[PDB]
Amino acid sequence: GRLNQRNINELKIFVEKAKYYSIKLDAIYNECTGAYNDIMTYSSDQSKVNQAISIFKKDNKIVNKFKELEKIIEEYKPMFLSKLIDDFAIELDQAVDNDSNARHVADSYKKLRKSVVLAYIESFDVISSKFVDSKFVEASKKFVNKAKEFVEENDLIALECIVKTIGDMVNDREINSRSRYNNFYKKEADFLGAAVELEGAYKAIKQTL
Repeated sequence: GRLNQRNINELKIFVEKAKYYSIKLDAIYNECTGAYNDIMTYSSDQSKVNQAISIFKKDNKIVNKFKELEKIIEEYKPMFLSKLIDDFAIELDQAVDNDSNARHVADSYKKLRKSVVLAYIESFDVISSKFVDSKFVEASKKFVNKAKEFVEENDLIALECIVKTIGDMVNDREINSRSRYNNFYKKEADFLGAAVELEGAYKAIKQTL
C-alpha cells in the first residue's frame, strides 16, 4: 500500500510539475520558426542566414529555454539531454563566431527539440517502471511505444497529446479517444487508444485507494 501510494504520488507530482512542458516547447518552436525557415532556405542570401542565427543566439535565450525544460524533468531526464543542449550551444556559437551555410545549426535544433519531447516520455517510462501493479506496467509499455511512434510522425503534436492525456488521467478526467486533428496524423488514434487502456489500469489502482 505504501508502494502503490508512493507510485501514484510520484506520477502525479511529475505530471503537475511538467504540465507546461508542451506550451513551453511550442513557445521555442514559435520563436524559432522564421529563423529555422530562413536557414534551411537561404543557406540564396547570406544577409538572412546571419540574422536567423542572431535570433537563435540572442541573449542565449533559446538555449536557456531548453535548459528550463531540462530542469522541469531533472530527476528523470535521460543522460544524453544535457550533452545535446551543450552541443547545440556550441554549434550555434561556432556559426556566430565564424559567420554562410548554417544548415547544421538548424538540424541540431531539430534533433534537440525531438529529444526533448522524447525526454518527457523517458521520464514517464522511469516512473511507470516503479509501479508494482503489473496491468499498469503493461499498459505503460504499450503507451510508451505508441507515444514514440507518434513522435516520429510529429514531435510537437505528439508531445501536446501525451501531455493532455496524461494530465487528464492524473486529474480524473476521462480521456477523449476522438482525434483532435480530423485524423490527419496517422499515429494519433492508436496513441489515444493506449492512453485509454492506461487510464483503465490507472483507475484500478486509484479506486483501491
